[PDB]
Amino acid sequence: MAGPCYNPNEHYLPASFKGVPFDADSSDSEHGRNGAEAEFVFGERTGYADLGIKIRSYSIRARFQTNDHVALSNAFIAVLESTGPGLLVHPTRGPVMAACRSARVTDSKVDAAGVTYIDIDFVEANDTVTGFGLVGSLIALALSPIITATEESFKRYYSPENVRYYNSETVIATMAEAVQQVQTGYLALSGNDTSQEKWTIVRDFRNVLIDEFTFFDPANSWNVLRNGFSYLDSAAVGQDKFTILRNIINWSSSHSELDGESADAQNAIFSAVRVLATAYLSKAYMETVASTVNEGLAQYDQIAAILEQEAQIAQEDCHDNEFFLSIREFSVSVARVMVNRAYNSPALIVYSFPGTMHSLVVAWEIFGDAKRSRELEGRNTGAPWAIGPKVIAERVRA
Amino acid sequence: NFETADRRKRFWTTQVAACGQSSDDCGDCARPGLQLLCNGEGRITIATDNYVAGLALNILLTDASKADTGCGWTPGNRGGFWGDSFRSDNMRSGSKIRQVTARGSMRETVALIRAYAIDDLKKLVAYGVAKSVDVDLTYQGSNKIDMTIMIQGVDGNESRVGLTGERIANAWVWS
Amino acid sequence: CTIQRPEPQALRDKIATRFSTNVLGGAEIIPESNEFYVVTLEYAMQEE
Amino acid sequence: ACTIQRPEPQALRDKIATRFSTNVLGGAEIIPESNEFYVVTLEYAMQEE
Amino acid sequence: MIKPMRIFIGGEELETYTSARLQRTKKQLTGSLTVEIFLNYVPSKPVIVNAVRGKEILVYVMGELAFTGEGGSDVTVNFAKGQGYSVTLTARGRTKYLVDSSHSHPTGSFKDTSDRKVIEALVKEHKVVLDWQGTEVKEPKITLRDGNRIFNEIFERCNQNCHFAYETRDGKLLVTDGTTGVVGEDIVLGQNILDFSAEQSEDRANSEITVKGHRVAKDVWGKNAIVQPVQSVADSWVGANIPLTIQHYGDATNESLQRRAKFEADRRAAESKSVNVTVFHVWDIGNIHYVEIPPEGIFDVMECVSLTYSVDAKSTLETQLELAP
Amino acid sequence: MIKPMRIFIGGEELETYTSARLQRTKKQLTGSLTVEIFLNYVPSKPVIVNAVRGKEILVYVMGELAFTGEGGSDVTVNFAKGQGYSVTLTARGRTKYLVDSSHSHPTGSFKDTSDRKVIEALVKEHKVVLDWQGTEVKEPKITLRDGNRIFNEIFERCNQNCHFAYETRDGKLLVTDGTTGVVGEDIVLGQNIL
Repeated sequence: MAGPCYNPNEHYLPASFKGVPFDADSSDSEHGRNGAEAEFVFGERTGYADLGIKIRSYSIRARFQTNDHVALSNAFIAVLESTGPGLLVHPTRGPVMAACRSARVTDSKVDAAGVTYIDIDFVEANDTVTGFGLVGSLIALALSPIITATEESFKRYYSPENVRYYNSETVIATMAEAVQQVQTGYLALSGNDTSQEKWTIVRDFRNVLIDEFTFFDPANSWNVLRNGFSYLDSAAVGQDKFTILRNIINWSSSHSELDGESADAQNAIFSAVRVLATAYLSKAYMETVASTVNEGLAQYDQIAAILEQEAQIAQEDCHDNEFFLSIREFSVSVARVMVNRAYNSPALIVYSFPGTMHSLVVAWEIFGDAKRSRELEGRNTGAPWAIGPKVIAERVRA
Repeated sequence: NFETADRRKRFWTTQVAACGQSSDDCGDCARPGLQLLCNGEGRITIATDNYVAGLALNILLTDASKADTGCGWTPGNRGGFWGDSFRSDNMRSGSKIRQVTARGSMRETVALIRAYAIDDLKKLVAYGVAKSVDVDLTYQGSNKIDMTIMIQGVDGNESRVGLTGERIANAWVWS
Repeated sequence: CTIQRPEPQALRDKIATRFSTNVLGGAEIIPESNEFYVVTLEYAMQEE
Repeated sequence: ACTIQRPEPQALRDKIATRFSTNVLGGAEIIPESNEFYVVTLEYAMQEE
Repeated sequence: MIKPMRIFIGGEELETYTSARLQRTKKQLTGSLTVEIFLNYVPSKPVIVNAVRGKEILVYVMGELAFTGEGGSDVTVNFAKGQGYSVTLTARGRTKYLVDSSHSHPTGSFKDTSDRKVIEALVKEHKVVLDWQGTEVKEPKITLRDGNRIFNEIFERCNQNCHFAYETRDGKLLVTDGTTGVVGEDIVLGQNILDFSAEQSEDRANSEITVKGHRVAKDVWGKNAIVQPVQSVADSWVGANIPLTIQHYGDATNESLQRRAKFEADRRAAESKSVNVTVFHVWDIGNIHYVEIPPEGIFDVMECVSLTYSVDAKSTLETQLELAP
Repeated sequence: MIKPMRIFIGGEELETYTSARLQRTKKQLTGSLTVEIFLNYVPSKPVIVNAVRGKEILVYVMGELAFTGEGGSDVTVNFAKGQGYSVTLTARGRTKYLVDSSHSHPTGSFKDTSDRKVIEALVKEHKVVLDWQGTEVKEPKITLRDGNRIFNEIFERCNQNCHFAYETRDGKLLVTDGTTGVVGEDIVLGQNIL
């Protein structure tokens, strides 16, 4: 060191292991990083790739000089052999968790009597769970719970065979209209498809609607409704479904004007359809990149309002307590993902330039590659030659 | 839309001298706490200024888990916080600057206190509120000792390009 | 159909997300802040 | 049809607001737009569940 | 640590298993096991030898059952001039007799029954509890080959009806037509993987498969039972033309043709997307997991097909998986 | 040095083939190939994935064609905790589909034809150009086994007439009764043998 005012007792921590103090005499360590260097044949260029961090390792040396060193030395060995890892206070690296890997005890009776040395070889050991990793998933929604919840609510009230006879015709007619809405949606999405499956699906839709008895069974009615959306959702991926789903939600905002039971048998069709459409609309939003934080959060508010309205209806007069709980839990789940997408999908941040500059120049300055200017087109208004003076771009993660 | 897109808000923040200063023959010291702001017709509200400074006070003025000793502690005052069982960042709340013991001359003990202070306040960088922190200590004699803590902040909107490090996350508190 | 007692971790996360999205507008819960203590107290009230 | 009689929502929301002011804010009511207003509303939502 | 793997034989614990290895596969009829033991000998002194060639064997992995014999299906005593002297055991499932026994059926030809009612009267000569959860199928003509093993016949019949036949972890025989549905874990790259070695192959896929076969019922014989029963099924995932044709070994029926045709499709599809993962520290096969390997963009649900727990006395405690979509 | 081996896949050169291996066997019906390629991955950054399960592959040895897949028949992505992470590829001759496709003959039994006129109606379901140079044979009866592979039947019929069935270096199918007659080198011990 520099200067004559050093105080080694003040800069080196006192060693220890599992709580038992001991006198340290040396301190080493080993760090690094795992590479995958590769060299081709006949080539004048090489490559590299990173594969992760390398496991550390520490080595220490201890001296025992005090009276009756054999007892302290012999008693300390009984700690290194104790099962499991424990806290280690490295003299310079601070407190870390390690497990002893070996230890050589040296001693003599004539060459050196009265001092015992012991070398050690520690290894970093971080605790791990026993299920080889139960990390959670935060990249997709869970639609199975809500869909099953909706099924129970719909089946509870929709029953055309028990409602008063002079209202069965109207209730059934409404259901036929509800399916037709899905039929129109599907036909619009797959306009340019010509595979052999489209003909089969179209035939299936026509057959069910022509038959008059298919909707007398609640089991048949639900299955057609659930499957219809399944084909609708898989018809296209991305923004293509925004308009189609929004229209269906609009149609399912009506409320029945009959009385007593007949009203419940009809509100069930409307309420069930809207919840399904909202759930699938959320899935569609998860398949597109958030243009901006403000826009991404605006989309989320559009969904929370619809789910909140449905929750109030189901809890208006304890109409369906279980349904109210299911909707409430699903809404918070949607928020956990929609908010994350808006704030963290590309991780946008606002920059503060000193004046308007071209898109090409802005891209090169922020990142270092003018070819990335294409990204800035969708997030910033203004002509390509007058972007600024405040820009929205990604976070550099060098 | 309007350039003010950042919708993140700021909750309550502990502040120094919120409840005044308690005086004594030895000296005068502050009594930190929450602050109340009053409108013209009642309707009191809490203050939410100096987020990072308020966060530092929480870290310093809270006992962390005590190290095992072999004789044991009473269950009441083992230290720490029971809510740390749920956090997933692999850290523990509070601080342990108060768990020092008189070792050697006073100069050595003061040096150890500084080491603990740096170790605990280092958690600020990990959370991402601050990009660097450092504490300077000066020993003048028997009864007069001083500490100064420097915390570096950043503006809300980026202005520089080509930084060696990284833009600290959670900078929307802009401090 | 059946709904049962939620697990601890699955319950605290529900409160934190609900508190963050509706009060702080998506802001993360920084540990050792005042909101952190508010969240954990809320969870205790739920479990008890 | 409810078996657990639930008072009117307006009566409930007043009760939470009164309790919050008496305990935390020392008798003063809430500002229409602030943290105290939003935490109160969230508190009402939890009771519904 | 709390023993993450405990073994049991005949009720007396094994406290000297110097190594172990447990395997369970969905593409067979019985699991397997192999436990290595340490043995001693003092010259000119008594020695007690068990050498039990048969008894129950149980393996509990982290406080959970993982394999039911029955046990001690094989015993061997290695030995060396140098390193040392040890003994190796081995075991298989409760159906170990089915896989090695020729059927002793009462008569040898059913008149008219279902597959379930045939499996029961075939395997219940050895007291093996069946665990049936598939759909029953009615056949007019069944005649088990004379002397054919139990393994061949069940595997043969269940293939035509598209039924998976594999053993559970308790000692039963599970015939299923799908996954157990027990959602498992999310094996994400960068958290628990060690190696994955994914693969694809075009040499085990066919875009169009065709089947043929005559009929046997009493009322159908002639043109309607020779040239009529032919059906075709296509994959549509293969973008090329690789036609295949198969013959049906049974009483062909249009419904049965597609069942057999789709069974081939699932088998071929699985063989073209095999994965081999390793997850370090030590539930069941057929479960549903999520995976994430961005380097080649795996973002698809997966169903585990095999499981293997392997341990060693020094620097080895690992598990292996063989996924497929 | 002037590259003594170059490879193409669909017209974009492979500049990172860390290893290679080519084979051409007269006692079979299709050649082979194998290439090892270095691949990279940066966490939390985009990666472009090709994963071509089918496309043409070409190999030129010292400025001369030496193989004509059709390619990317196999794609496996090795990976290690240590050494590195790489990819492997494989390929076979253009008649690959004959080697792995069951015949779809119009009827399934010739009345009276020759072997050449039969091989033309079997191969040409997959558009693989034939290269015939042997002597024609007249067969009163032929009836291809139902569902038998194309490889089996051609090999079976060409065995009884001393026809060799093997590929060329261009992407054809060559049936010959003898050596091509192209005189090669005088491999002398002590000069070039290893």
